[PDB]
Parts: sequence; C-alpha cells; structure tokens
Amino acid sequence: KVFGRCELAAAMKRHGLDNYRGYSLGNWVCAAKFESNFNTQATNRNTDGSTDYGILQINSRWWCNDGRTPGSRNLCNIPCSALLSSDITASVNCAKKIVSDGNGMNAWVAWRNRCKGTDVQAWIRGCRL
Ligand SMILES: O=C(O)c1cc(O)ccc1O
Ligand SMILES: O=C(O)c1cc(O)ccc1O
Repeated sequence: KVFGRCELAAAMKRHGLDNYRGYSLGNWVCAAKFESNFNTQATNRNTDGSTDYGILQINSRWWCNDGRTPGSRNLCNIPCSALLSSDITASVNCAKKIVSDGNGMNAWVAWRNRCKGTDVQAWIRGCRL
C-alpha cells in the first residue's frame, strides 16, 4: 500500500507514535517519506547482505527474519514479510522497540540525514488528526 502523507500520519497516530519516546508525529512521517516513499512494500538490499523492509525500512540483520541474513537476531520476533503489509501494526510495534533501544531515531539513516534538524512539523501540516 502506498499511503498518502496525511493518511499515514493518522495511521501512525492511532498506533501510538505521536510523541513516542519524545518524537513528534512529523518525525515519523518524515522518516517514512525518505525511507520508503510511504510504500509498505518497499524492500532494499544492504551491502552486508541484509535487507530493509516496509515503510520504515526495518533491517533483517537485527529486527526481523527473512531466512537469508546470516547472523540475524530477529529481535521483533516477526517474519520480515510482516513489515510489508497494508496494516502497519507490525512495522509500528517493531519501530517502537528500535527507537527505545538507546539511539532513538538515529537508527534510521534517512531520518538522521533528511529529517533531524529540519521543520519536521511540516510533514503533518494540513492533516486532520
Ligand atoms: O490506523 C490505521 O491502521 C490506518 C490504516 C489505513 O489504511 C488508513 C488510515 C489509518 O489510520
Ligand atoms: O524526493 C524528494 O526529495 C521530496 C522532497 C520533498 O520535500 C517532498 C517530496 C519529495 O518527493
């Protein structure tokens, strides 16, 4: 599913990401924009052999099982394919674990390089929330 900007903001809010670990909703929308272009089906292979999955591009080396990433820890206890669903529940629950692990949203390269230090509130402006 390719979400609209405000559609995804509303879904993320309903699932508890607004101000989760202190990160306002616009941070999460901005991160999804630049990780996946709001596409739940996005997949991208990493140099190290792992793959990133879903709207928040969650990585198979640590967080989910894709059956082809040697050394994977599957810390979210899910198949990576669960991160590609039109239902964002699995992606959100796994993201909550990731963001809580001490490094915050710096875990997401696109957030660090394209959202952090910007007017992230812009990503939710005009949205019914
Ligand atoms: O909250 C959700 O899971 C949700 C899912 C959608 O497909 C669209 C809007 C939403 O708010
Ligand atoms: O592709 C981009 O860099 C981009 C940046 C924006 O601020 C808005 C939409 C986009 O597609």
